[PDB]
Amino acid sequence: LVPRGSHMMMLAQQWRDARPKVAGLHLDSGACSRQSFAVIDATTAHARHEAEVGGYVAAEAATPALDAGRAAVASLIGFAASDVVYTSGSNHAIDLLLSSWPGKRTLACLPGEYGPNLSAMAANGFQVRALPVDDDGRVLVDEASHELSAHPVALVHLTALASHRGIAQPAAELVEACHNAGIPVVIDAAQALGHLDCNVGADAVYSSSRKWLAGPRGVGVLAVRPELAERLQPRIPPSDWPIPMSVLEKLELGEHNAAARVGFSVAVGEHLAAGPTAVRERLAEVGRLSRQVLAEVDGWRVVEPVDQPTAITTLESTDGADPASVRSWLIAERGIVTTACELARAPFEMRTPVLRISPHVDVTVDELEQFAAALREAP
Amino acid sequence: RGSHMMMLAQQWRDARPKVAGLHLDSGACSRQSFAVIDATTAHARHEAEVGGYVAAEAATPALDAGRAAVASLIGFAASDVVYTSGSNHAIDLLLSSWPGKRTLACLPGEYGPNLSAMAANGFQVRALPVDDDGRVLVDEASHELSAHPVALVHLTALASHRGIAQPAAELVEACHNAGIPVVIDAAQALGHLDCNVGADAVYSSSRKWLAGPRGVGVLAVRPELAERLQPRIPPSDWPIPMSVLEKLELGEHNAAARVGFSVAVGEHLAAGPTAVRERLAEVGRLSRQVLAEVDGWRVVEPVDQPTAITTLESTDGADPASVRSWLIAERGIVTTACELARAPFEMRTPVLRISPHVDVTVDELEQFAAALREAP
Ligand SMILES: *Cc1c(COP(=O)(O)O)cnc(C)c1O
Ligand SMILES: *Cc1c(COP(=O)(O)O)cnc(C)c1O
Repeated sequence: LVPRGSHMMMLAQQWRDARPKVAGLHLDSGACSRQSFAVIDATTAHARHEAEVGGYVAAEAATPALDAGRAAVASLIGFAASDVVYTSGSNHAIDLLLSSWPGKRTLACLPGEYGPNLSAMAANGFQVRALPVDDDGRVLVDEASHELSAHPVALVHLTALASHRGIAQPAAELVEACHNAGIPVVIDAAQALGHLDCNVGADAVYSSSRKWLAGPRGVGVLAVRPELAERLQPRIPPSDWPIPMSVLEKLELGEHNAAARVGFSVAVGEHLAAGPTAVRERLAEVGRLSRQVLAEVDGWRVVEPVDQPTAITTLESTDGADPASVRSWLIAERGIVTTACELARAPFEMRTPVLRISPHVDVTVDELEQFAAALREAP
Repeated sequence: RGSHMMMLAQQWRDARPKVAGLHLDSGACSRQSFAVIDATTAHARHEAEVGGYVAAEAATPALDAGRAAVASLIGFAASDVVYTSGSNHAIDLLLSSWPGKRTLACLPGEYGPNLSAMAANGFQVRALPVDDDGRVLVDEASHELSAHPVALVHLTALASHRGIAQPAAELVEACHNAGIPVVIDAAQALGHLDCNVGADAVYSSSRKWLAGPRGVGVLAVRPELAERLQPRIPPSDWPIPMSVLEKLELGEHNAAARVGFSVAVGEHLAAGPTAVRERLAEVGRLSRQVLAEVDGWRVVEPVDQPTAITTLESTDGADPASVRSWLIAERGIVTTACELARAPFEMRTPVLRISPHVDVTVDELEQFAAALREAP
């Protein structure tokens, strides 16, 4: 632990200048990032085009953008474009899948599982088991492998990057371990897509638009491999469906903001254009730099090991400060945007709430130091 | 008569982008005004300036104003109103939440996907008595409901497939007498019929007569009913302290599109709801008149229906879907082809639907008439 300086990458700056100017300081891209000028205009145009030719004729004519969106998502998760369906977001995604799941509804997940995920699982009548993990919450693959062969489950659900902690989970090696026990794997990549290599052999993946891909709100994607999609049994319409259509078509049924979906196609486009590997290398670096700067703040400890290939850093208060009030103070008084993660976010891992830092590629050591600074004079 | 000069229609046309050709499809997706589009773009910009959720917090006055405009149109309270992805999301939220015996009466012309959601939620469905136009007979229904009660009545006050205006008010007071609550599907009716009729729950879609952004709906539930409801998610035996209506409104959504919608309802109250309805009723009359005389097509709706939905049944076996494509590709005229799946227990034969807003002229209706006769 001899501190290392920031790599200079023109990517940081290109990204800052393709997006509206921040009013204060935004360290919250793990909750809602920032839409590029291009993503904002593309959304606005679809809405204008709806007024000039009609909503549904506009939507039919947007099919090339929407399909490019599915193909971009597909290229990142190593699926096909036609395995990929649109969604309101990741919780819409997990519900559509678990609500559709045929036969014995039993699953194993991390104890650090997202609280609204556990909520969906139980609401769809799943039995949920914890997988073995280390002191950080990172799955033990050897043991998880032994556990799954002896005591199988109908599906393992893996959140490859938790909303509440910047540990990158060994997604790929867990997936072969599960396939080695004949068990499918669903990945919650709400935080992982556009941040971690999500090309790991998974049977289903879902993510949200508004996070690291910097898409509009109200959009997610759900990808299912065709072996698994055909076995699925959607809730709407009912199985006796006079209307005939595939599973993915049923799962994609419903009114949605189509402008936001073309918005989202542009934003995935921008991530491919920037280079997925370069953007991931830089986010790993943002995490490191973030943990270097915050290593010595009195009243706060850094939770993540320093070199986790992630941009998510979490601070547990060492004198029982309430992250929520520190967050409200940092906004009202310093224009700095963070997230306070309550216990409810991962009720089977978190003993104490945490303040979360999730900057995108455009953050500077200067700005991290300014956050460090503001965090010290908090009342 | 019909040469009414109405300034509302002209302001409404000029408040909005220029339609390429002719748009007679406001029952499927209307046209957002420059203000609604601007308000949506501005919320997305603000998210980028101050962060998504701090922007959503700042937007509360506009969001609540939206709930409160909706409340004034249906005679509910703002705090009874909850946002939704649209109307099918609404009905699913309400029926999946329904406690005790799941039994229900509705019209034989019920929305296909409404019946889909009813069946998916383990409801038994009985048909309500109706005349030849599929219009509920309220007295019959009263007797019917006394003799065989039902947990709730689901009235679609205006159908997607036909411009009949259902006697919502009188039906509500009859169901209420039999002690049975009434849910109204008002996706077509909100901004169109008077929807202040004492219903127990009402829902609607942003993109139709209110000309709001797509991806938004409203679901209003009276407090007496709301607190008896048992949402699917989170499960009823969980320890997060939220009200039922907070549970039904949980979830990733396009917040920009909701402030857009609040501007759209705003523009409807500003224009004067009564004046906008009297004018939609007029547009229906002119439509059914100008189209009374068209080889290959009979007008389905009595001329006097207070509605801008007129539907056309082909007399010589044309497929409305192809006529709609032809009309778009070859005349730039937008319409909707209603298939049987839209009302599977009322429709024997599919129909072509026009749903023009307040801004259509006798001229444009004659052009549509003309284009319809030279249709290969
Ligand atoms: C944000 C998030 C979700 C939920 O995404 P929505 O789009 O809000 O439904 C699920 N899992 C993780 C890890 C998240 O960060
Ligand atoms: C369009 C429509 C619906 C469903 O609206 P969505 O917003 O697409 O869910 C329901 N009822 C009627 C009468 C409709 O016209």
